[PDB]
Amino acid sequence: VARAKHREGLVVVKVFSYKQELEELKIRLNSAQNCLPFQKMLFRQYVRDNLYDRISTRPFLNNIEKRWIAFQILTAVDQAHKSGVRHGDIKTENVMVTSWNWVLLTDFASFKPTYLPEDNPADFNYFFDTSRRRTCYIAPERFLKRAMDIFSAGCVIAELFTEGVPLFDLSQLLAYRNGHFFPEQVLNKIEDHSIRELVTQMIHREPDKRLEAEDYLKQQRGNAFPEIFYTFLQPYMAQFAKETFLSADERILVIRKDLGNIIHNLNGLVILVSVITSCLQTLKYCDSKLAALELILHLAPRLSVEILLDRITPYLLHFSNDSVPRVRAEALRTLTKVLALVKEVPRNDINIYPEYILPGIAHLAQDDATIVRLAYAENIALLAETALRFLELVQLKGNYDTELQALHEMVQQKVVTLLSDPENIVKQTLMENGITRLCVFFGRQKANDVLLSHMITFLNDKNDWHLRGAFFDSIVGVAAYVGWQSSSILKPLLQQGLSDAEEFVIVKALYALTCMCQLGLLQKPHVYEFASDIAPFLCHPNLWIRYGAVGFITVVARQISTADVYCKLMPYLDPYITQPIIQIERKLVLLSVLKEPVSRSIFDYALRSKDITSLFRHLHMRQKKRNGSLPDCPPPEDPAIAQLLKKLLSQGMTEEEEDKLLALKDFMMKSNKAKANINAEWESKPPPPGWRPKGLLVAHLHEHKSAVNRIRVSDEHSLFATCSNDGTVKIWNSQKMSILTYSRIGGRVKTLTFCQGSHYLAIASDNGAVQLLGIEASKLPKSPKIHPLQSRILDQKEDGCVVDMHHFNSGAQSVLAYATVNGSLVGWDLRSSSNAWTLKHDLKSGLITSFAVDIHQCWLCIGTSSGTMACWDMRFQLPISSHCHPSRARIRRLSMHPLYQSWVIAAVQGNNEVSMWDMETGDRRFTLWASSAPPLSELQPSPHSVHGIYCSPADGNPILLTAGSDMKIRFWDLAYPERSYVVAGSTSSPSVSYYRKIIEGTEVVQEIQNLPVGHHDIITDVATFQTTQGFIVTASRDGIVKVWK
Amino acid sequence: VELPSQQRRLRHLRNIAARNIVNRNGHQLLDTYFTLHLCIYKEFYRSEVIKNSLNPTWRSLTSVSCFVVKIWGGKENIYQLLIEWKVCLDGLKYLGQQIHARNQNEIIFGLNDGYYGAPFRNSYDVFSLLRLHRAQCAIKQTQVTVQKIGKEIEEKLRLTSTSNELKKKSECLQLKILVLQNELERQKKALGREVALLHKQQIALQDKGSAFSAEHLKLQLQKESLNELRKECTAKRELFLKTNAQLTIRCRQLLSELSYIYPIDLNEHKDYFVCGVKLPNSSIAVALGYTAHLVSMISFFLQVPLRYPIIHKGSRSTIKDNINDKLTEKEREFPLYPKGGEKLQFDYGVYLLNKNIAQLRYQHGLGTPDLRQTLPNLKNFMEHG
Amino acid sequence: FHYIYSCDLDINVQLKIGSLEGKREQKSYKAVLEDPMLKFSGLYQETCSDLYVTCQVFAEGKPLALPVRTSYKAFSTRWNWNEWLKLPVKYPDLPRNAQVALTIWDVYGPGKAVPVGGTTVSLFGKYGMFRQGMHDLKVWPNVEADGSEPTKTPGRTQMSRLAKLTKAHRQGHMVKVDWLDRLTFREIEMINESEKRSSNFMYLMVEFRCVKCDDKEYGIVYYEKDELVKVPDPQMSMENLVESKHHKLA
Amino acid sequence: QVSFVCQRCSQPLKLDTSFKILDRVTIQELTAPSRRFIENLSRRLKVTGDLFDIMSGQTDVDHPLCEECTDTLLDQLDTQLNVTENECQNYKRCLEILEQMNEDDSEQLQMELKELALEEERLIQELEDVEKNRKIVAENLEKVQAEAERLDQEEAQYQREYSEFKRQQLELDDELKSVENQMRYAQTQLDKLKKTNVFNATFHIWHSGQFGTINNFRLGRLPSVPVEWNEINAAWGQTVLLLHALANKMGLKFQRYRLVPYGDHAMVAFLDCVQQFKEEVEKGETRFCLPYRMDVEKGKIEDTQWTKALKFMLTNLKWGLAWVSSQF
Ligand SMILES: Nc1nc2c(ncn2[C@@H]2O[C@H](COP(=O)(O)OP(=O)(O)O)[C@@H](O)[C@H]2O)c(=O)[nH]1
Ligand SMILES: [Mg+2]
Ligand SMILES: [Zn+2]
Repeated sequence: VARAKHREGLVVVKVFSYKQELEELKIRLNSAQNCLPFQKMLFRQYVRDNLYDRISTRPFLNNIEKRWIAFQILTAVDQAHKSGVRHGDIKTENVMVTSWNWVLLTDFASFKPTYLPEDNPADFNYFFDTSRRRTCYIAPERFLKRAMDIFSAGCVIAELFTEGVPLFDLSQLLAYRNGHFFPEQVLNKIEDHSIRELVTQMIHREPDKRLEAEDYLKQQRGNAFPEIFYTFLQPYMAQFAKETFLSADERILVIRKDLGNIIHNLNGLVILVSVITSCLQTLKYCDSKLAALELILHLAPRLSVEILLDRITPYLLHFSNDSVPRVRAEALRTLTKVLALVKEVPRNDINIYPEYILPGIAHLAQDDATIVRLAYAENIALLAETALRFLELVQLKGNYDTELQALHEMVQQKVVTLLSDPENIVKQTLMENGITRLCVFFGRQKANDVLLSHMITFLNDKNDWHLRGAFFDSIVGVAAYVGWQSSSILKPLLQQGLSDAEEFVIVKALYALTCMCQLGLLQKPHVYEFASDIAPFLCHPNLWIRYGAVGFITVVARQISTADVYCKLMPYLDPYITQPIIQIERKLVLLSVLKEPVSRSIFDYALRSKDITSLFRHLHMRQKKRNGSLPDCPPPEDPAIAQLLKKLLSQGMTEEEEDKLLALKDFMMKSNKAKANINAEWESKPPPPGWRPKGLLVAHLHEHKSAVNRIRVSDEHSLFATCSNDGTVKIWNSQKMSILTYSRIGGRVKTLTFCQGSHYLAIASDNGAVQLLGIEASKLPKSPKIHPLQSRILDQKEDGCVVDMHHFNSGAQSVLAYATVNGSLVGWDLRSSSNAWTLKHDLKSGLITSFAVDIHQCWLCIGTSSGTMACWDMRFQLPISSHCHPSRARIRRLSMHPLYQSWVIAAVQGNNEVSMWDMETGDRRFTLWASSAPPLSELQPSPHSVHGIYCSPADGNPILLTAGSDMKIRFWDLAYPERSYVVAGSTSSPSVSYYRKIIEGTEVVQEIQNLPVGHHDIITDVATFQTTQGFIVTASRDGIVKVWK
Repeated sequence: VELPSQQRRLRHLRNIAARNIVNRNGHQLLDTYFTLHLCIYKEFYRSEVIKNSLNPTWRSLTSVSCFVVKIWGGKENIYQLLIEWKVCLDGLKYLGQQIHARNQNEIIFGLNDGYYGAPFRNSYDVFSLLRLHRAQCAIKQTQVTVQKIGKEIEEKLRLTSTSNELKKKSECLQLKILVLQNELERQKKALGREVALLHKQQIALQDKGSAFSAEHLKLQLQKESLNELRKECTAKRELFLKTNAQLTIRCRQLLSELSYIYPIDLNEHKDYFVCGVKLPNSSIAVALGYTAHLVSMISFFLQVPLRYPIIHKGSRSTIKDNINDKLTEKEREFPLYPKGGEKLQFDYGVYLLNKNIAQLRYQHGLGTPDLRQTLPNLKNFMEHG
Repeated sequence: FHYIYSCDLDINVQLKIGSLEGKREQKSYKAVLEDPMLKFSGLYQETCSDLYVTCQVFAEGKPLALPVRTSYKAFSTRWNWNEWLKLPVKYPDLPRNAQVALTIWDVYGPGKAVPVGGTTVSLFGKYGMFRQGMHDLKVWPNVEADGSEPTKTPGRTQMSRLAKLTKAHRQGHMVKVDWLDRLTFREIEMINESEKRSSNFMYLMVEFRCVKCDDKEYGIVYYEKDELVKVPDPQMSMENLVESKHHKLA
Repeated sequence: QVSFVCQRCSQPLKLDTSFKILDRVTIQELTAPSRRFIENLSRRLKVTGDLFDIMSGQTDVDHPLCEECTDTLLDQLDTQLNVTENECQNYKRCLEILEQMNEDDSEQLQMELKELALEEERLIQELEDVEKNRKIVAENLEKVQAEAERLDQEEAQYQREYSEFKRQQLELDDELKSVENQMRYAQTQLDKLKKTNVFNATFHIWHSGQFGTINNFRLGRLPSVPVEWNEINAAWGQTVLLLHALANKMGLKFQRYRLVPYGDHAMVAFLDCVQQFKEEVEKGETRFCLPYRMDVEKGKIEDTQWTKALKFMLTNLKWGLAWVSSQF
C-alpha cells in the first residue's frame, strides 16, 4: 500500500505474463460503475475511505446508508459477475466507499488462489489478511466462482451492520467449513431482521444454495432495500461515477438542477448528502457557494435533526469562515435556518450551541465587511433564541443555570460589540432586528447599564441622522424591557432628539415617543413635558414631522387618562390646533384641525439669521405689544435685527406666524445651534484643367425632339448621359463629343445618374420609373452595348416620381438615392436591391426640386419648390431645420460647396438669384444677382431664373457656372467677382460688369450692363467632363444638346 | 446581610423564574408563563410567553409578604397550570445572586440582594419619624384626594359625553365637509385646466380646419388655372409649329433660288460636270469657291452654325478652325482655295468643308455615305433637303 | 477601454435623486370620500410633496441592506432633491443582477407612509456595466419597487435607434461633424422630451456619482474574485470537518 | 452588635434612644393610614423592631432608615408633595374650567348635526356634478384630439396632391417659356428671311459710309483706304453673279457676251448690262425707272469718285434687285 499524489488527487500504488491478467480485468471492468480494477508496480484511484473506517468516522453510517452500501456491494459483485470478473477476497477493508457513498470494489486480484488448503493458514495470512485483523471470509467451498464472492459479500454485509464486529475469524470459519460452527450469536448484532436473513441465505455452507447477487437484489426489493434506490438512486449516483464532473462546482450545478426530481422522487436523501457535502468544502466560485447553500437550505427540512447537526452545520460554519462577504452572510443565514429546522437534541449535541456555534459566528460579528455585520445584526435575533430553545430542549437528555448565564453573557457581549462597531448602518440594523429580542438576554440592570447607554451614545453622532432615527426606532423596545428605571435617563435625550436639526429625526423620535408611550414606559410628568414640547411640532412647516407629532399626541391621548388628556394635553395643544377639538384620539380631527404651518420660507428665514436670539428678542417684544405688556414696538438695539425683521415682514408673515415663531423658539434655537455645530473627396473624377470656358459650341446635337433637362457626366467610363421629355435617355461618348440611346422607359425622361464604382448607369422617368443600364462602351465588338437591367415602378399616389438622383458608394452597400414628388428621398442599395434609408420630407416645406448630399455622406440638403430649404443628418437620418428664402421663390438647383463644409448653393428662380446659405449659421452669406432688378429685392421683377449650377475647386477658386432662362451661360468666380462673365449670344450682345456690394452683411455680386450660337431657349443643364480639355455640357428646352469646349 | 427583621417583601421582589419543569405531556418543552395570586383572590400577573422552554427566566414586574405563584404551560395558546406555590416570602432561603435549582418543578424568586428559593451609625430620631410619617400621610391623603378629583372629572366627562358623542359626530361631519371641500376644489382646478386647454385646442382645431378648407380650395382653383395654361401652351405650341413650317417653306424657296445659280451636271461616265468641269472626288478653284459660298449661305439660311466658320469670299472663301488643339493662332484658319505653299493646309481645309457638308446633312437628318464627295454631297442635299 | 470592477470599488454606493417628473396619480373624489386620511396625504397638497426615495438594493430577490431616506427637503415648485443618498451597500456587495428598488414614498398619515411609485433599476445594466449616468426611470405607480428576479417594476427597457448611434458617436465609433451633431442632439432632446410628455406615467431622474482617487474616466463592471482517477472525488484529501465539529463538544 | 439595617441603603442602624420614651399615644396614632409551600432593653428593642415591621407593612417605605436616607427621602417626598399639590391645583383648576363649560342642550346640537349632514350631502352631490363635468370634458378632449389627428391625415393627402400639382405647374411654366423663346426665334428668322431678297441675302447691297457694299465687301477703292485688287475683284464677281442671276430670273442677255457669274471694258460692258437691266425693267415694268442714270458708249453715270459711281450702281441694282424680288 503506497498512498501517493497525482495531478488530480491521491493514488494507491502497490508492489508485490502476470501483466496480461490486469489487461483482461481492465477491459472487463472499464464499464463497471460500482467497481474499480487496477487502472494499470500497480496503480488504483485513491478513494476517501474504507468501509471499516467509514463505520468509525464521526458521520456514522446510519442504517439507510448501510442498506445502500449493501445494495451497492451486491451491485458491484453483480457487475463483476456479468462482466466475467471475480475478486475472490472481498472484505470490509477493500469495499472502498468513496466520499459520496459510491462503493468501489477495488483491485481485483486474479493472482489470488482459487482453492486453498484447510490446515495451512499461511496462504490466508498473506493473501487474505492484509490488515492482519484475521477476520477471514474465504469461501467455505474454497478450502474462481460466483457463489464464493457472494458468500464473502454476505460476510461483509454482516460486518457492515454489526458496527465492525467480525463475523468470522480463521478458527470460526474453519469450524464452519466442517459444519461444526454456526455464528448466529454474532448475527444477533445485526440491527434488522432483513439483513439477518439476507446474510443467513448468503453464508450457507452449501454453495449451490446461494442465490446470485442479481437474484438477491431482485428478492430484497422493498423488505430491506427500498424501491426508491432501484428507481432513482442507482443511475443518478452513477452519473457522478464518471470522469467529466471533475470539480465540485459541476456536481453542485447538476444537483441544483436535479433537486426537484430528487426530492419528489425520494429516505435516500442521506446518500445524496454524501455527494453534496463532498463538494461544499471545495467549491470554487461564488455562484457555486451560494447555490450549494440554497440547495442545503431546501434539503434540510426533509432531513432529520441528527443528519443536520452532524453533516450540514459544520459545513455552514466552514463557509462562514470563507472570504466572499455574500458567502459569509449566506453561511450565517443558512446556519440560522438549518439550526431553526432542528427539534431534537442528540446526546453529543448536549451543549453544542454555546460551545460550538456561537464561537463560530463571533468572528462574523466582528467582521470588517459591512454586509457581514448587517447579516449578523439581523441574524443574532435568531441565533440567540436558537441557543435558548436548544439548551432548553437539551435538558431532556450539569448546572443548567450556569449554562444559561454563560449564554446570556455571550449574547450580551455580542450585542454590545455590534452597537460599538463604527458603521451607523450596522448599529441601525441590530437596532431594527435584534435589540428588542436580546434585551431578554440582558436582564434589566445589565440592560439599563449597558444597552441603554450604548444606544444613547448614537444621539451624539450629529452627522448621520439615520443612526439617531434608528436609536429612536428601537428605544421603544429597550425602554420597554429596562422598564421604569430608564425614563429619567431618557427624557432629556428624547427632548434632544425632538429638537434636532434633521426633521426626519424629529419624525422618528415622535414615533419613538408614540410607541414608547403606547407601552406606558414614560413617567406621567414626563408624558406631559413631552406633549407640551411636541405641541410646537404640530405647526412645523414640514409634513412628516407635523403628521408624526399628530400621531404621538393622539397616542398619548389614548394611553394616559382622558382626565390627564384634558387637563394637560388640551392646554398644550391650544396654539397649534384651529378648532377646540374633543377627540385628540382622532387623528382625523387633529389633522383637519392643525393650523397651516409657518411657511417653510418664513420658517427658514427665521432660522437662517445668525444670532437668531436677538430675532426672538424682537419677536417677543412684538408679542408683548400685540398683547399690551409693552406700550409700543420700538426698533431694537441692533439695526440688523430691524433689517432682518423688515425683510421677513416683506414676506408678510402673519402675526399668527409671529406667535408661532415664538412658540417653536426652543426647538428653533436648539436646531439652529445643532446645524451651527455641523478617403472621400468633393473632387469628382474630373479634376478640371479647363480653367476658363471659351464660350464655344463644338456639337449641336438636336437628336432630342423635346426639351432636354438633365446631364450627368461619368469619367469612370468617359461617357455623359442626357435625358429629355421625348423619353430618349441618350448616352453620349465623351471621346466623340449618340454612342447609345434608350427609350424603353417611356414618357418624359428628365433625371439620371451615373454610378461611381460600377459599370452601369441609372435613369429616371416621369412614369415614376427607376431603371439601370449596363454600359459597354470600352469594349468594342462591331457595336457597343446597352443592357437594361432593372425594374422599379411606384404609384404616384404614395411613392411618386424622381425629382433628382445621386449615386454614392459608401462601402459594401452601393447607394443610389433619389428624390420623389412625395419628397421622401430613398436610398436603394443597388448591390442588394433592398433600399437603406427613406428620408421623409415635411411636405409643408413644399415639393423638393433639388437635393445635394454631402461628399462624406454626413448630411444631405433639400431645396423645396417653395424656396424653403432643409437639411438632413444621415448618420442618424434625423432632420435639421434650414433657412427659408426671403423671397420664398422656388429653388431650382442645390449644391455642396467645394471649399466650404456646410455651404449650400441654391439657385433660386427669379432675378437670376443664386444664394449661398450656410446651414450651421442658418442664413445666407453669399449672393449672386445677375438681374438688373433691385439687388436682393423680393419684388422678383425679373422673370429670369437660374437652374444650371457647376461648382468646382479650381486653383483655390470656387469656379461657378450658372445657366438659366436668359439664354446666357455665366461664369462666376466666388472670390474675385471681377472675373465673372457670360459666354453666349451674338456679337451684338452688350457687355456687362460685375460688382461687389455688401448688403445686410450678406455679400452680393451683381451683373449690370455697361449667327447666335447661344441656345435660342432656356439652358436647362450644365455638367462638365474632360478628355484633353474641359467641356461644359449644356442643353436647351428646344431639345438641343450642345457642348462647349 | 443575613439579619432578620430586614424588610423583605414583594416590592423587594422583581424577578420570578422556573427551573427543571417536568412536563406531564411527555418530552416536549411547554410555552411557560405564570400568574401570581394575592394570597385565593384573583390572579394578576402575566409575563411574556417563553416559547419552547422548560427552565424559563421570565421578565419580572406591594408590601404583602405572601403570594401564590402558579405557572401555566401549554403549546399553541392552549394552556395548563402546573404549579401551586403559596409562598410567604419570610419562609424563603437566600441563594447568592445566582438562580440555582435542584428540585423539580422548581420556581425561584429574585429579590434586591440575590435570589430566593424554598429551603429543605445612628437612625433617624423619633422627631424625624413623626415628620416622615406625617409627610407620607400627606402624600397618601393628597394623592387619594387627587384620585377622587380625577374620578369626579371622569364621571362628569361621561355625563357630558352623553351629548359629546353627538358632538364628536358633529366634528366628524365638519371634517367630512372639509375633506369634500378640498377634494372638490382640487377637482375644480382640474376642470379649469382641462376646460381652458380644451377651449384652446378647439379654437386651434377650427383655425387649422378652415385653413385646410382654404388650402383645398386653392388647390382646385390652381389646378383650373394650370389647365387653362395647358390649353394656352397647346395653342402657342401649334402656333410655333405652323410658324416653323412657314420658316422651312421660305428656307427651301430661297435655297432653290440660290441653288439654280451654281450649276451641276453629269456625263455618260457618271462624272460630275460643274459649269462644265470634270470633278474627281476629294475653274476647279472657282467652282469650289462657289460651293463654299453655297455652304455658308446654307448655314445662314438654315440657321445651323458652321462647325468651322467660313470667312466668306467668292472663290477665296476661307474656313476657320477654332477647335483643334494642334493648330496655333496663325494655324486656326484654313482655306477652301489653293493657297501657295499650303497644299496640305488647303487639302485639310477642303476636308473641313466636306465635314461641314456632312454636318449640314446630319443636322437635316440625311446620312452621308462618303465624305470625300464635296459637290455631289451638297447637290444631293439640295435635291433631298 | 478604461474600466474597474465593482468588487474593487469598495465604497458605499452614492445615489443622486434628481427629480420625480410627471403627472401624478391624482385619485378620484371617491378615493378620499372613502379614505378621509387620504385628505391629508402628500398628493392632496397640489404643491410638490415632501417625498423621499427609499433606495434599497436587491439581488436575486434578497433584500441586500436597509433603505435610505432623502434628508428632508421641503419643496414648493418641483421634486428637485438633487440630493445624494449614501446607500448602505458597497459596490463589492453588488452581484450581477443586483437592482435598486427606489420607492418614492410620500406621507399618507401620522406614522404611516404610502409609496407613490417605485422603480426597480438594474444597477448593473446590459452587458453588466454599472449605470454610470443620469437616468430617467419609469415610475411604476403606487407599487413599491419590487426587486424580485425578474423585476416586476422595471424602470427602463425611437430611442432604440438613437442610443446605439449616440454611444457610437461619443465613444468615437462614428463620424464627427461638429455643428451637425450638436443640432441633431438638440433634435434628440426634443424627441426625448416629446416621449416624456407622451406618457401619463411618472418618470424619475436618478444619477450615479463617479469620484475615485484615480484617472476619472472609468466604467464599473460586475466582477468577483476568481487516467489515474476514474471516479472524481470533490473532497479528495481535506478536513473531515463534522468530526471536528463533534470533537469541539467536550 | 447590629440590630437593624437601612432598608434603602443596606447599612446598620445605631438605635436612637428617644424611642425609649415613646408611648401608646404616639404608636397608636402612627399605626393607621405541582405543589409546594413554606429585659427592659430587650422588650423595648423588640417593640422597636415590631413597629419597624408594622411600618413597612403599613407604608411603601421600609423602616428603619439612615438620617442621610431619611432626610434625602424627605427631600424626595417634599419634591413629590410639591408636585402633588401642584397637580391637585391643576385638577381643581380643570374642575372649575369644566364646570364653567355649560351642559349644552342636546337638541341644539341635534339640529346642528342635521344641518351639517345636509350641507355635507349637498356638497357631495355638487362633487358628483363636478365628476360628471370631468367626464364630459374628457370626452370632448378625446374626440377633439381624434378630429385634429384626422385632419392631420387630411393634410398629408392634400400635401401629396398639391406636390403633384405644383410639379406639373412649374414644369408647364418651363415649357411655356420654352415655346415662347422658340416662337420668338422663329418669328425673327422668318421676318428677316422674308423681307430679304434671296439675292440680297446672297449679296447684301447696303450702304456702309461712302460705299455701297455687297455682302459687306468694299465696292470702290480710295487713295485713303487701301483696297487690293482681290477685294474689288471679289466685289465685282458678286456683282456679275447678281446680274447673271438677274439674267436667269428675267431672261436677258447680250447674246454675244452674256455675263455669266465671274470671280476697263469689262465693267464698261457691265454698264450696258445694267443699261439693259434698266431697259429690261423699263421694257418689263414702266412703273419703276432706275435712279442713277446710265449712258453706254460714254460709260457715264449721272448723279440723277470712281467709287461713288459704283456705289450708285449697286444702289441702282438694289432698286432693280428689290423690284425683281417683288415681281414674282
Ligand atoms: N481508506 C483507504 N484505505 C485503503 C485504500 N487503498 C488501500 N487501503 C488500505 O490498504 C489495504 C489494501 O489491502 P487489501 O485490499 O485488504 O488486500 P490487497 O489486495 O493486497 O490490496 C486495505 O486493507 C486498506 O486498509 C484507499 O483508497 N482508502
Ligand atoms: Mg486496495
Ligand atoms: Zn440608609
